[PDB]
Amino acid sequence: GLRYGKRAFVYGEPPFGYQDILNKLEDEGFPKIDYKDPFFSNPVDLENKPYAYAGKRFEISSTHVSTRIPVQFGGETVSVYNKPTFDMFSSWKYALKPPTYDAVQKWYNKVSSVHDSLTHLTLEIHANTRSDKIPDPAIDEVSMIIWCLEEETFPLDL
Amino acid sequence: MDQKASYFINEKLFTEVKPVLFTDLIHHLKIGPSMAKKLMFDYYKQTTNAKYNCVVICCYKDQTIKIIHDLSNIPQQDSIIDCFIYAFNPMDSFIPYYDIIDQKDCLTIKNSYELKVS
Amino acid sequence: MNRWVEKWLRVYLKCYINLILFYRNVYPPQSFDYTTYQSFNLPQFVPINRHPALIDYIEELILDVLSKLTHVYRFSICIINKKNDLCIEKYVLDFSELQIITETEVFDEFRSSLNSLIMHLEKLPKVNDDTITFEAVINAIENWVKCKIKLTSLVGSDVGPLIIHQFSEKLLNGVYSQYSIFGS
Amino acid sequence: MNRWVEKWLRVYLKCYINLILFYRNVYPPQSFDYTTYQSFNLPQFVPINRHPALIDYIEELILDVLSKLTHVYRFSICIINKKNDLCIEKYVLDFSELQHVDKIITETEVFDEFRSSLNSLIMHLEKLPKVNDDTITFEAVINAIELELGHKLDRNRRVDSLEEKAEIERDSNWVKCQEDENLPDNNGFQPPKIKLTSLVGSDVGPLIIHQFSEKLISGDDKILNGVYSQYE
Amino acid sequence: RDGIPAQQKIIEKCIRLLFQTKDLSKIKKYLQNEFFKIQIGKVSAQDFCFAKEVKLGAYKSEKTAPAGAVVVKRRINEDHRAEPQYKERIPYLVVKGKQGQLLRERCVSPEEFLEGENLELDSEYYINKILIPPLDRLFNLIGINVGNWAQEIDDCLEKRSTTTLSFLIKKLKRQKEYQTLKTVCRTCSYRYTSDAGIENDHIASKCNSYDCPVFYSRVKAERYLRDNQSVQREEALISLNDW
Amino acid sequence: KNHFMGQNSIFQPIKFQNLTRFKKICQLVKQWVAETLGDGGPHEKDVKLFVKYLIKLCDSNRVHLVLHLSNLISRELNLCAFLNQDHSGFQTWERILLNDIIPLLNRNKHTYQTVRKLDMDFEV
Amino acid sequence: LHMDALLTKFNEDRSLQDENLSQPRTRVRIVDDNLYNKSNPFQLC
Amino acid sequence: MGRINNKIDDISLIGRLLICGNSVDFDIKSVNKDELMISLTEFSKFLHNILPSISVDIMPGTNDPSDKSLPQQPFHKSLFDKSLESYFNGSNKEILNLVTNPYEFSYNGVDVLAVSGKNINDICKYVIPSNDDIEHRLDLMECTMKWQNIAPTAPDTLWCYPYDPFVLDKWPHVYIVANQPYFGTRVVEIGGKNIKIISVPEFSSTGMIILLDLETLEAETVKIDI
DNA sequence: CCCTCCCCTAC
Ligand code: SF4
Repeated sequence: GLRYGKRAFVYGEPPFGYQDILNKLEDEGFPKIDYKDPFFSNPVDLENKPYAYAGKRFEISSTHVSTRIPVQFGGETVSVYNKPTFDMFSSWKYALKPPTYDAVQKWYNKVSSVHDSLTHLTLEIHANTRSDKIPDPAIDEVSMIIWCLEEETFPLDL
Repeated sequence: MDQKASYFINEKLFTEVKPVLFTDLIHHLKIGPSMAKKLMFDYYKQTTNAKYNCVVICCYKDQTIKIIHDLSNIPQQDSIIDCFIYAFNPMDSFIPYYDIIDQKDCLTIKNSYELKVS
Repeated sequence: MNRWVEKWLRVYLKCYINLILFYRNVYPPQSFDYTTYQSFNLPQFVPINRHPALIDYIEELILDVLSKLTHVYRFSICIINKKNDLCIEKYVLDFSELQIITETEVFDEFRSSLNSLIMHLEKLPKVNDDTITFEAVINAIENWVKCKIKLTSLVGSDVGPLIIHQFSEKLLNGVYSQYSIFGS
Repeated sequence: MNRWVEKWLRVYLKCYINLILFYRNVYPPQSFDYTTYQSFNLPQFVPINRHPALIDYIEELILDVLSKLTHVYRFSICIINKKNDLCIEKYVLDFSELQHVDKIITETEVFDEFRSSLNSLIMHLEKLPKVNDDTITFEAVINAIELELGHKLDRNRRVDSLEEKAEIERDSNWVKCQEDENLPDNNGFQPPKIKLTSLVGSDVGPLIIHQFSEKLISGDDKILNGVYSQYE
Repeated sequence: RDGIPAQQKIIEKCIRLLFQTKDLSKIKKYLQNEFFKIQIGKVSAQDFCFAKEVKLGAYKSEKTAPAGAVVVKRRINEDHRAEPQYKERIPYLVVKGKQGQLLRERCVSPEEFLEGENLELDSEYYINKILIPPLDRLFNLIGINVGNWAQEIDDCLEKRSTTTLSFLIKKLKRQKEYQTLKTVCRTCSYRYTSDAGIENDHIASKCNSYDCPVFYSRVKAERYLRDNQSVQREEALISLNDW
Repeated sequence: KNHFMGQNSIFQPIKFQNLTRFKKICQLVKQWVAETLGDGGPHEKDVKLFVKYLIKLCDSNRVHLVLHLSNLISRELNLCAFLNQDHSGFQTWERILLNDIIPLLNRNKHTYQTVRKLDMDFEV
Repeated sequence: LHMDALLTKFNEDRSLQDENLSQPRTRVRIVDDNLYNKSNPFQLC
Repeated sequence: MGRINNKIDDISLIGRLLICGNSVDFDIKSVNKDELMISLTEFSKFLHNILPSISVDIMPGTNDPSDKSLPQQPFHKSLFDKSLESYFNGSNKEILNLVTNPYEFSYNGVDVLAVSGKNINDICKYVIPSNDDIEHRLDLMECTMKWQNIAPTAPDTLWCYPYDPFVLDKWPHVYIVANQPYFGTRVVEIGGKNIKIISVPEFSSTGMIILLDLETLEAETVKIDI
């Protein structure tokens, strides 16, 4: 265990624990899990218009950093009011993390001798029609008959 | 030739990092391929700083043009009919680049048909 | 000078504590609000606890620490293993500031420090559930009760009188389990 | 004239970054493919990675750098050890003395200069010692003269077009840093000495770019440990 | 089963996207792409067929008869043996027509639609009537309506090489697709013909199965190859390469 | 294309012998060092001007360009060996390129902001 | 057998003859009799 | 051009070069005009550098930008670099000649029937349980000569033919089928007539060239490594 | 705006 220090003070224990936090949050009136409501990936589609239907107001926002509110301390949002004041010869870093080696490697790697049934017989016909008129029993005669008996359920083995 | 081909090779090898082929000497000095091979061999000597990787090919009796890679074991040694430095490479990867050559008077085997314009 | 330093140090410490709490398992995910907040204009998500009592406790701790800043030499958030009472991890904020400097410099310094903290916390291995506890520990120079290593230096504020230094230390029986905290 | 200048700069930056990633084992060599077309005609057969996320990341980074190239006089790619946050290798693209004219150098000459510069880079990179797998990562650092970033979200402006959204993303995607921030703090027990190597640079009519590299090439233990594949 | 397969697929995809990602940007992009594809005509034309069963003798009047009843009656008029069975689904499509024309007035059968030289699917009618109402019913409970998304949606001759390359690429793509379709149809017809040479490609081309998407694809490919635009492209190619 | 620029570009290049491009001045220096070997040695005024230009380049945080020029001169001298070596011009050129150039690399360690950390280990 | 030995065995004693390049030899004349005969069976409009 | 071999006496005997197809390899399903233009400019650079020394005949291939049917029309006058305008003036067709995929070459009185090999590559894509080797391909070419037609598999090889050129009316002296897995030659005698059949391998894999002597009808091979 | 007829589904 790491030593606290030569002269170290200890603060009071937090009110909640790992298991009591969700139960106390439910007791306070909030749901245990705040499932994400429908949102927009980019703020271009927000359209800056109220979302309502049949007198019911719907609050739709986006997860983009542009529409995310600043973190508030004491219930009041803290923000910068004065215009930025820069200095000459400033160096900057790109922040955003690239894909990892493992991710790229993983992507590359993947890419009864008793008759108790009913005998069955089926018939189909072919009739030579005239031009395009569909076969007609009164003018068109039958040229071919095709019959198939079901061998699975046919007894007597003739 | 002397004191000129060496300067051209040095410039094209170090001032700009580009592989130098003997056909480049052929186009530059307007000289025959055998003389270009001779100048490449001459430049291959008297060089204390071996900052380039010479690329050589072996011409066999069966006209098997082969790029020598192993540089230790060359199969069919008695079958080699010609051997010369094909190019000088300042890097491990060869990957040369080719462009349009104005071969006005560098041809050694011209075709029978002459070009007609308008 | 000091006005902007305190004004942004409150928010910086709040984001500090909330990020440490969420990225470890002292309190479970789904108890934080990582979708509707931004810390210091950073592109990353910042989580804030949804329980008003814990938020009020954290804010009171921050205000108490800032009240005695002239006497406090160090401030750290100690990760303590349950059933062992051993400090597995520590995240110290060394203070060498002296009590001029514009608001922009303070904002940029705190934004860079928070970015470094987020990047460091994202790479840390995942810890299991109900096996972690946190404690706020402060050190006096020269609600408070008297009391191997792997150092990892992180960038703090150095834009003038602000000389805050940030670093973390490490080193347990089955607490750590390798496995993406925002994926649930 | 920036319609063609920006395209050539984009091609050069893409080839530069892909070559650095390929030759330093930042990503596995099997993902990289030798190619001539990568949505633009490349100067040579540059190896370009086929990972879609990596391609998008590199393209976005190049576009972000080009969007602020007027204030950027130096763009650098930093090679950082994963075991401990420390810059072990640094490749610098000097954009100072680069003409910024909005008003005929053609493409063949520009690509010839680019071929010479990239050949110099490849020749330098080949001689460097090999790097083990899954132990290194890269970072992007730009040196600007007069700009401030991360302060365009204080106005609570709502974006209405893709261009404005991209601008607000690029203005807040960067964090202020200090010079030689990732370097070791000069412990004093056989202090590391940074090693500087100069490389050739393109000198086309509108494009004047200088390039050089940096390397620790030293240490005081616990640095460059298990990253350079032992002796060879 | 009183709609079309395309609408079923679109609603299923939108609902799955909403339930999994909860992001409306992906739904908007997918819907806009689908609407653009429907407008441009890059659709199967098999997924835009209605099929409702009709009872010919169980209608109050000819005015109250369904849209499929009109198609069935027209087929009966052309041949009396084409009388459908009771409660048999009769497929039909709607086509572009004059303003104010009744829906039952268009009522194109798939056989008539495919053989029709200048018959075009009513993109506006489909996109509005068949797509917007169900999506609005499912999405008005969220607070958004898909109607806005739907409503929101010389020099070349000098460069002979680029123009000829583009024309060649388009023509070769169409030819390769047609060859693949013909190979598929020949392999399918091998079941009956049991032959691999000529007189089997003839039989394969004689197929007119309206339950197979390959038949629709082959008909569309033949129409594209024989279209006037292809003739225009060939004439432009000949003119460009006449130098 | 803005107000902070010192010239048509972001930074003002140092002009030597009415030359601005670095490739042009590099090839001019190479031609001069090739021609001055056969003259018995470069003139003192030319060497002084080159030293002044190198000092200006170093004071402007362009030590990479100074290293590039040093490497170019050293490579030219090495390639000129075995043909014009020890010809009363090679020795003087080598002595100049050592004494008046190599110590100059370890001066003006500034990067427009305080001084660079650690020490310089140039390729030379 | 070292490649230096092969290089000094072949390139050293080069011929350096019949390559004056002032009057290069003409290639053997091979004529296609169907070039202007036309009537190509495989030519389609 | 005689630079490599340096035996100018023997190299000068090669009067003409015949490119038998598959000059560029691409997928029509996913290809833009930029990449195809890059490859075509590379080919045009090769042609410009080699045309002054030798005459080259170009033949369309399967994956070349030409129609998928066997009677492929010649390469368009465009899709070539601007440096070839003099060669494409019309009068100088003895240096550069663009011909159809099946074409009869009367080279100095010797008739040569050449095809880029779609017919043989098309018969070989079937499984015939009544009969891939170099001897098998040569036997298939012999059968194509005996049957007196060039495209036995019409539904797979040729598209709709207006108004059949593939039914032979005259037997050539040399039969060339290119883009094959292996190289092989065989002399056949059908009805007292001697026909020489040559199988030309690809250059991308097994980068081998075939030298055909017109005087003795003997084919000798030249190989290039790397 | 409202009514009637028709199609199809859920319990
Ligand atoms: S259309 Fe469908 S069914 Fe008719 S042949 Fe082609 S594949 Fe077989």
